Amino acid sequence: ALTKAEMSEYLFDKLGLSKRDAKELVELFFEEIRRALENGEQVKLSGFGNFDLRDKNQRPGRNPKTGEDIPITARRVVTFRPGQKLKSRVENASPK
Amino acid sequence: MTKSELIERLATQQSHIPAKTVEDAVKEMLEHMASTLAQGERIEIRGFGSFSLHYRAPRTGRNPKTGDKVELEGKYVPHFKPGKELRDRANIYG
DNA sequence: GCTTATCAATTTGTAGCACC
DNA sequence: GGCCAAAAAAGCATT
DNA sequence: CGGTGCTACAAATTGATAAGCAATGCTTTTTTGGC
Repeated sequence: ALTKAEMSEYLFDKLGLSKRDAKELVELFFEEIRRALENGEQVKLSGFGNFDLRDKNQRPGRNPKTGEDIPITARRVVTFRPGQKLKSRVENASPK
Repeated sequence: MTKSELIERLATQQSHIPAKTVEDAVKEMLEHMASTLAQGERIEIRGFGSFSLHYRAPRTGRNPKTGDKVELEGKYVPHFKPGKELRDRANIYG
């Protein structure tokens, strides 16, 4: 699968950046996204998709093994809403 | 935070990395992730999350506006699973 | 209005990547 | 970087 | 540049609750390329 190392590599090849900068940039890219998210801000990346936050109340859950009923504590989750452009690019993709 | 705003912030922070460079880099990284999924391959960024594809069986769907039927071929749609670090930093509730 | 995703706890084989 | 008009993309309806 | 130990990650369990979506015209937002 695609990894930061592979992303760093493309930046190195395709854009002739130093391996140093191509490494920090990738890291910062994701870091900046986590940050905007931890501050409760939505992230909209045109051409790709949005990372939205949703607050989910507690609800019935359980232990799939034993079966012991357990509540799913309330929480705030990150969802990704792919855009149309991306969706189209991937509809006929064939899992490598 | 939009893509352009993301480029701004990254640029502002780094004072040793040229703003134009940051711009070309982000665009390229996003394009890299997109084509990666189009090629039917996964993206695994430890601590952030992973992108993969989910299959949707063919199905007789509907134009929600008219009610007219529409035959839908099977397909793949994007799917993101937040990584532990990201899950936690985002979840403000206890 | 119907389909798909979310999630609980635990195990078990895999692999991202920081750190040497 | 700012401003602008044009174009691309997303958002809305409902999705 | 390359080896590797730490551990997040994937998957698979059940079942109540939540989120997402087919088509598409119109509106809004973001990006684009020129100055």
